[PDB]
Amino acid sequence: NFRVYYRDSRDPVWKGPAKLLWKGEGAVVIQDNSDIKVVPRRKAKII
Amino acid sequence: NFRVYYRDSRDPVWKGPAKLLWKGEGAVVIQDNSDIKVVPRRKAKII
Amino acid sequence: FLDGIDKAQEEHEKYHSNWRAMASDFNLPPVVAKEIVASCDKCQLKGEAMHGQVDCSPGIWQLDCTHLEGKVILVAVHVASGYIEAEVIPAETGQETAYFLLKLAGRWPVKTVHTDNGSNFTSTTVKAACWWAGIKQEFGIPYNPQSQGVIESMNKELKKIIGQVRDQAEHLKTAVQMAVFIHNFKRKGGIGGYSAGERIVDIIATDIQTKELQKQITKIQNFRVYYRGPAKLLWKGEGAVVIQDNSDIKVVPRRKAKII
Amino acid sequence: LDGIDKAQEEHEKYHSNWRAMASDFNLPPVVAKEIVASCDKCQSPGIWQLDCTHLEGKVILVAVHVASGYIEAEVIPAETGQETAYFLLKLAGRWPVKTVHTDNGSNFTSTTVKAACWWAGIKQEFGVIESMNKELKKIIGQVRDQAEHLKTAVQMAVFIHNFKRKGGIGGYSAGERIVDIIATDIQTKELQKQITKIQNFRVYYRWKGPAKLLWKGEGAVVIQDNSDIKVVPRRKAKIIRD
Amino acid sequence: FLDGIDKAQEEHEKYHSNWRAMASDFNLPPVVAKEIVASCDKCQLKGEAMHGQVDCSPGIWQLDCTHLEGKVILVAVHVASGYIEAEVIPAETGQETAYFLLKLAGRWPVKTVHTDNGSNFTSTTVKAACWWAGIKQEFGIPYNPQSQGVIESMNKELKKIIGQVRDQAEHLKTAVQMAVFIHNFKRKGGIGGYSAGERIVDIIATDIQTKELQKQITKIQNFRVYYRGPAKLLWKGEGAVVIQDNSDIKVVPRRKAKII
Amino acid sequence: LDGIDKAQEEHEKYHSNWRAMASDFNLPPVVAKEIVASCDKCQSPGIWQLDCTHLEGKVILVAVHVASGYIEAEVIPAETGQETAYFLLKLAGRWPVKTVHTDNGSNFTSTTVKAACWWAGIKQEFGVIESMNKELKKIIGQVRDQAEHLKTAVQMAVFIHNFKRKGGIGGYSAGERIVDIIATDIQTKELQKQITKIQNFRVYYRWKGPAKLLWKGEGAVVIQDNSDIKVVPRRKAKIIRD
Amino acid sequence: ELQKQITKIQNFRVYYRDSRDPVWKGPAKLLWKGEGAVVIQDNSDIKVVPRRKAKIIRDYGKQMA
Amino acid sequence: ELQKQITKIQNFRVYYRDSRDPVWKGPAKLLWKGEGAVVIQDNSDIKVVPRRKAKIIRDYGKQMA
DNA sequence: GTGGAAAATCTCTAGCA
DNA sequence: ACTGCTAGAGATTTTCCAC
DNA sequence: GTGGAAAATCTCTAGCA
DNA sequence: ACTGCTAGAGATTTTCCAC
Ligand SMILES: C[C@@H]1CCO[C@H]2Cn3cc(C(=O)NCc4ccc(F)cc4F)c(=O)c(O)c3C(=O)N12
Ligand SMILES: C[C@@H]1CCO[C@H]2Cn3cc(C(=O)NCc4ccc(F)cc4F)c(=O)c(O)c3C(=O)N12
Ligand SMILES: [Mg+2]
Ligand SMILES: [Mg+2]
Ligand SMILES: [Mg+2]
Ligand SMILES: [Mg+2]
Ligand SMILES: [Zn+2]
Ligand SMILES: [Zn+2]
Repeated sequence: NFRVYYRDSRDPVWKGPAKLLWKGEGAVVIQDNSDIKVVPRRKAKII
Repeated sequence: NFRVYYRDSRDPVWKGPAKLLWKGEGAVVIQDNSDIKVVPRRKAKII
Repeated sequence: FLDGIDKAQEEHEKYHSNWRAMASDFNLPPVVAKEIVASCDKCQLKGEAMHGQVDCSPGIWQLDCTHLEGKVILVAVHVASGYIEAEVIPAETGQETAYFLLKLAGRWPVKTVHTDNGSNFTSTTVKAACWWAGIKQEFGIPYNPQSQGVIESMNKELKKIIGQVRDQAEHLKTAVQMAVFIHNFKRKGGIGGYSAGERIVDIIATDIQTKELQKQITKIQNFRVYYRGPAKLLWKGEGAVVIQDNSDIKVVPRRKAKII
Repeated sequence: LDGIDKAQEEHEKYHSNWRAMASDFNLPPVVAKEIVASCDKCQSPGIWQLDCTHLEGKVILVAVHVASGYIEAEVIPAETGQETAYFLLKLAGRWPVKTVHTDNGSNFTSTTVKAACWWAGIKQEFGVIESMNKELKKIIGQVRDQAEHLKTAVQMAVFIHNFKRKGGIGGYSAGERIVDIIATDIQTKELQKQITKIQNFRVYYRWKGPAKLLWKGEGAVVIQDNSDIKVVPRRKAKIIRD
Repeated sequence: FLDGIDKAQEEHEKYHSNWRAMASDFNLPPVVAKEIVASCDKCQLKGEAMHGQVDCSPGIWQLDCTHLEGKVILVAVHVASGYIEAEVIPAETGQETAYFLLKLAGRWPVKTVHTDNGSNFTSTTVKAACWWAGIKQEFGIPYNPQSQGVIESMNKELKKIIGQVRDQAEHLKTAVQMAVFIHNFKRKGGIGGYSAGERIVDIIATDIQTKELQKQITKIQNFRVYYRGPAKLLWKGEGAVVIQDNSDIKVVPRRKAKII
Repeated sequence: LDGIDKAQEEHEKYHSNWRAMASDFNLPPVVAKEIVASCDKCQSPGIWQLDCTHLEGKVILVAVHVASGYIEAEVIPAETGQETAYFLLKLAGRWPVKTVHTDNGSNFTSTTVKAACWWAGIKQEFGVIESMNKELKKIIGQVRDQAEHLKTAVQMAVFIHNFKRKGGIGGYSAGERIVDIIATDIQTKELQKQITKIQNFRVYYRWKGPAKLLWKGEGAVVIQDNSDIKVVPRRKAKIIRD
Repeated sequence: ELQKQITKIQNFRVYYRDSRDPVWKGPAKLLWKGEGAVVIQDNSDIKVVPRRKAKIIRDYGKQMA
Repeated sequence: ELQKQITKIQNFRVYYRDSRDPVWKGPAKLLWKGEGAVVIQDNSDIKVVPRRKAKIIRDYGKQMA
């Protein structure tokens, strides 16, 4: 299991933790309360 | 003699050539038409 | 020790001291202090210091709309080469972008357009135009301009050129075309010492040439290779063989490789 | 080394060009270019033609690359000097226009178009054109129902004509042909640049008489004295600039 | 050749082609092509890719006003250490900043105040306050925030901490004080593994201690060095000697060095 | 190594502290601490005092560092729990407050001030104070004309009292004294941290009985078996954490 | 001609990149082009660079030299 | 005790920097402190660093060990 | 193999909304 | 399931010219 | 002298108006 | 005549622990 703390878009406040669905190079696909989002890894922290 | 082309402050348009009066580490003191200015070397080019 | 973890948690709840502070003050291992910090949601306020890389395939074009003197300039850049086509359009509308894209597809082999989510790139007219010309449509992550890092850069470079030729053109469209000309054919540098136009010609010509040569070699150089499964040969040379193993290309020395 | 006599003999018996003699014998292209430039018996890519085709009260400016059949077609508001100058500026920006052919029309001879040709470097001059324009007209007639405006139909026809009409020597579209032709032109320009770069050097071997330099290599220096291309070790020949 | 540079000049006057394009197309040395480019004013649109360094003396403080939740926070940072004093003020006024600086001088040895040119910092009240307390007033180049990098950075960091403790203080002043406390005494790291408060204590104590020791040594270790004028000896050892040569400190091997 | 006997004898005949030995005989501070702690016959910096001074209808909260005479004085709008809690939070943020002495006043025993002490970690408790307050009165009177407000006068007086006033054992100002005292406190904290870090280790020399580790040096391991601080080569002593 | 078409394929230059390095690697020698990956050889090191990170050219300033 | 005072002044750590390097160099040994410059020794290399680029501390964590 | 100018390589920054 | 880059300005390093 | 976890060091980025 | 920095997140490299 992975916890992703992410900054989706133009929102300084961070969110999470969100379930991690896919991890690539520069993009993590995460599920936060059934909402699927793509976050650049500069704006996502995985634990 | 040195020609200094500088971007002084909040003015994307570059200016010059001006006359170099003093060169330091990260700051050049220049004379543009009797107007003395201080410019960071990130915003000044010397020839 | 493990009872100092409770005091570390209690101090983290108020002060949110970083792992080093807790390790030093409460005499804890780095691992335990780091774990305590990693258990707090309010201390997770930083991503990883990295930068991905954009797609550099020969058939990907990056599009974006810039604004100069109250006029919309639609700019497209060939990512693999740096060759830009720009045009001043009346208003940032989906139809203008669709016309620009249809023009582009007929002059160069656009196999994919990478764009931001702007109201003029997600339109249905652009979708239909892409469907007609067989263009794959990529959209960057919302509000992630770095994804378009190439074209945005050109918006700077292009603009710079327009600032040097503006006095030679009485209207912005002419200056934009002059800037495209200068960037493509009069500004050299880059990977091959080329200019963008020569670079794009080289990229496309090499793509076609390598495609046909590889088709020839495949039609002739046929083999089945067994190493250490019946995979397919790619390149045998210098005692090292490259083998496509069910879409898993593996390079292995000559030993433990049989080309049958 | 080795295969130079084979190159010269193959040339005299087949008068072949330098690309063939330098790809089949592995020579420095300057040396092959010199080889073909030794016998009198053995001594384009930027040519565009403009035309106006009138459909449905709209003028379409068509620029045809004569060597490739490559069309750039745009419907323009009017047959004014400004619009044709804009089309020419775009054409120069996208592809390397060197000289341009028109029909001596009123739109193709205005001071605005003259200054656009002067600025972009184009040089004005007054059966590919007719066939290609008829092909564009036919394809526009085919794909007109697929779009409302005529500009979209023109662009669809240009796309089909350039990239979906495969007819020629080996089933090649016009885009492929133009890419190949421009690549060859770039290659020629690089060769001429290298020739002009070395042509200021004079080499003495063993002295003997001066020489013309054709290639300086890591350990092989290929030079030529009186239509005699010979290779020499670097420890034998000395160059100077004059 | 030299008559082939007029064509380069003309094509530069028209297109401002960079030096590489001129050199490649017109067969010119890089030197002359770069000279042609360097002779044009329009093509001088870039500085040097460098970053100076701010003053990190033990007695320099960097000040700035930030805004949070519609409230002004005046923030001062010790550049040598990273120790921040911050306070929420009613409005951005010269008198409020003068009071803040007067408080600062009485609690820590401020020997220089570095600030942006904002209306509050350049006022006459702040000038009088600095004169009374003997503070040197330093102003960065206008619209050059990088000059104040340290304090600007602190703002970010400071704001971060507030976002973690803003649910524990009903008002912003209390949260600001909590953030200052956490940064000073609960966030370690930096150069010595210290926290900011420990770092400032160390810097100041070391300044006083080394001043005392150096005064003692100077009172004792009196020498004159005649190498290769009569310089003043500083440190002799390890086969080398350091000598102040009329305000030009020079280090020379033991040979050619006479300590009289 | 070869420096312990002199320090031990010096301490026996002078009962001196551990900094003196660690600076005169050049031993690691842990071993000097052990030497001083091995003898039973040879067995503060963070306490502040708060007070209110009423001048010109304005209450001045004064915090005195009893170890140094360092004053932090500020006029506050009223003797309210919120204002005193704000002052205490500031005092904790700037300097390391560990315990605070008050006068059991109404403003020093409010739930707000209690929770401010609890959050900042301060521990409440109910002749330096009087002398330092009187000094602040005198200096304010001296520099009350230089300002039009009592807050500015108080800050001027605090600056003068801390810095411009040089009096003491060696002619030192309160700022220098507080810096030195806090530096010594940090030193003590580091010593205790390292002692607690190593105390979980047991060393066997040459086996013999276990031992207490005092210094795992680069090339000399100093341990102590039954109040006998002896150095050993690293090829003689083996450690285990327990 | 299968031993010279191989030379033709190897006459190209592949400027590539890794997954963490932003700067473009030098001109390797194109050993094989595929729909999804390119096998190149940079200083006697056979690598399989993805297509989305490779610029294949046939630099003519060098070919005509 | 002039030698001992010399040793005391050499017991400090000077984190310094150069004109172009942004990263803070390592803990050199303070050989001399002056009004405008500090003479330090980093791996047997005597240097004169300006006062505006020097952080002189006495790391207590590294001193009490 | 030795020095000196010159070309290549490398490092680094502003700006792109 | 996707992704910062470009072009220019100094500085440093090879490299070829002449013995 | 050999591997493995751990600690130190180095590289790199967001945000500060 | 003056000047980008800081703190954190991954990755890489020493380094000590045990023979
Ligand atoms: C309304 C559309 C759709 C939604 O997003 C907005 C905002 N936006 C913002 C930038 C921008 O931030 N440019 C500066 C910049 C900064 C960093 C970098 F790496 C690249 C950069 F371009 C654009 O370029 C841009 O085109 C848009 C845009 O079009 N839109
Ligand atoms: C009206 C005063 C006087 C004239 O200047 C303005 C504008 N300004 C701008 C920034 C600013 O750009 N911050 C972002 C940022 C970006 C880069 C960096 F290195 C440091 C940074 F802080 C400030 O922080 C700031 O304090 C001011 C300010 O106070 N003023
Ligand atoms: Mg956009
Ligand atoms: Mg944009
Ligand atoms: Mg400000
Ligand atoms: Mg600011
Ligand atoms: Zn936390
Ligand atoms: Zn120019």
